[PDB]
Amino acid sequence: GSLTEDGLSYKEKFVVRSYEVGSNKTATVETIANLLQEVGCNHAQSVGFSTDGFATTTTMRKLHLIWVTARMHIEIYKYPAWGDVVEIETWCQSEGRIGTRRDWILKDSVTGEVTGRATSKWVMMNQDTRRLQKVSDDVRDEYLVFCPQEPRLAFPEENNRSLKKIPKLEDPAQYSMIGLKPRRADLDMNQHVNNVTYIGWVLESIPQEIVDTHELQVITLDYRRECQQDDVVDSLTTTTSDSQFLHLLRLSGDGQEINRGTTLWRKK
Amino acid sequence: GSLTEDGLSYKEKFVVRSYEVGSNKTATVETIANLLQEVGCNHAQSVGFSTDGFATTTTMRKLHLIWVTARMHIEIYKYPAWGDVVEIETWCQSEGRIGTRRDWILKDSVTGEVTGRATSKWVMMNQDTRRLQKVSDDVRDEYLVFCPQEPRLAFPEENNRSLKKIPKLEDPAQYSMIGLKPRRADLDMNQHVNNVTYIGWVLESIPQEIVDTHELQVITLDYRRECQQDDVVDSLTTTTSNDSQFLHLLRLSGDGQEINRGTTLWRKK
Ligand SMILES: Nc1ccc2oc(=O)ccc2c1
Ligand SMILES: Nc1ccc2oc(=O)ccc2c1
Repeated sequence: GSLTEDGLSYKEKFVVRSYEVGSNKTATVETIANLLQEVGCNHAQSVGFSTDGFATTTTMRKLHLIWVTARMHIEIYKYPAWGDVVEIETWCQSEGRIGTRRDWILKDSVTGEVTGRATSKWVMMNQDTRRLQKVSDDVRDEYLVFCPQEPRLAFPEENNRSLKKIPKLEDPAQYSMIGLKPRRADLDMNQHVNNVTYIGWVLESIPQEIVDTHELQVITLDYRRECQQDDVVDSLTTTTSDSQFLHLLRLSGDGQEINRGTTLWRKK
Repeated sequence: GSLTEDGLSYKEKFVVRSYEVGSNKTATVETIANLLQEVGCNHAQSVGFSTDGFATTTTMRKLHLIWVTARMHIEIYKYPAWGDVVEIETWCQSEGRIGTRRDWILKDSVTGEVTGRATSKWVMMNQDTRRLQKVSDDVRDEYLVFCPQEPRLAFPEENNRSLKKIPKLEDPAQYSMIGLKPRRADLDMNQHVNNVTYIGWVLESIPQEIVDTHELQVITLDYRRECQQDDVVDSLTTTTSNDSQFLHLLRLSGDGQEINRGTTLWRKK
């Protein structure tokens, strides 16, 4: 991979692996989400930020501040097959005092056609107290020279799906998968649950018949609180409709919300 | 990746990814085991066998026969760090009528040093009845031209760890992790649990204090029966031992049917 000519975005190619594909012989959405994290990490490394997934500055490090994902939105038009080469381009852009955004564009390396798009919203948090805070002018000014100055959005369209508010699923859920728990493979280098694991957990409560007859086109996931290494999660889903679903992940005991989301599926 | 000059082995390089590393900033043993499967699959593709992980011939496909893993043995001297390039070489060799063997050697691409090695034993099974059978002379003769004709072993030493018999853990286990179940990410393209998931499940019952103070050097795992997509597994471990050694058992949560047994060897950091 490498920074592009202008130094304001990063590109990397990946060859889809045998164990990365699902029943359609194409990459799963969790494989795509892991590749988006990998290219984001390589971009932060190339310009001197931390490589732990938080992309912090030296000033954020003294204040014990990190960036944490608030929302992930992914739209896939075509999943790459085993052995195919996919090129992913990524960039960031600050969003005032609210937080920051990392966007991605996925292309088929042979045709050059856009096969998918993603956008993520991040907020600043103290790593110890877990308290959110608005971004200071000093921190935002430090990142400006690593981002495009004019707006550059993976989802430019008006009233597009990526910014829609997600409601809270009401009990009883139509479908559920209970007692989900992370294993060591679900943890990152800092022993926290990888953000992609929550996408897997949301998808566990979609009935197998939908997975067998449809393809996932869009997923929007809000992150509210972490699942700790010793927590247990219930995944709930209700049809709201293409087939569309509303999702909720909550801690198995007390029912504390950890994530909410929506998915849109196209019949094969 | 590519077949080597003589066409009897396959090599492929991999750059270690951010999400593939553990608490030491080096690749986990499950990441290494997934790379071993990937290079095995690319080798089978390059010479015309199936690419579903079973590496079958046309004759095997007619008889509804597949190769299934009976044992996996991995020894790691150094785990590659994030961003490092590791080169893996793999080859197969038939083992008479018993089954076949796939071996691997892992090297650091910059130094050329051997950083690990692995060997796996496979048996032939009818896909539908799940009945094992000996390998016919016709099938073994079909694979001979794709293997070295003189012995080539990743573990040549006498009485080496890779061929040792593993005993059955007796209750009560010293440690356990109960109620493990696969999710869709644990399944392969044919909706079966990926062999690497069982390595993860064995390791779940090792106490966190061992993982925090030791490095896994050797793992030997026997595969007896599959975990189905709707099954639930219990992982049991007992210390048998500077090095720490453990005996492992995976069994179905309800009736206690054995699915795997294994041993691990760990060295203090
Ligand atoms: N606001 C902001 C935050 C994190 C960033 O990390 C990068 O790797 C490049 C740009 C960037 C911008
Ligand atoms: N006996 C045996 C079985 C499977 C094999 O698959 C390969 O990809 C190359 C050689 C080989 C040999």
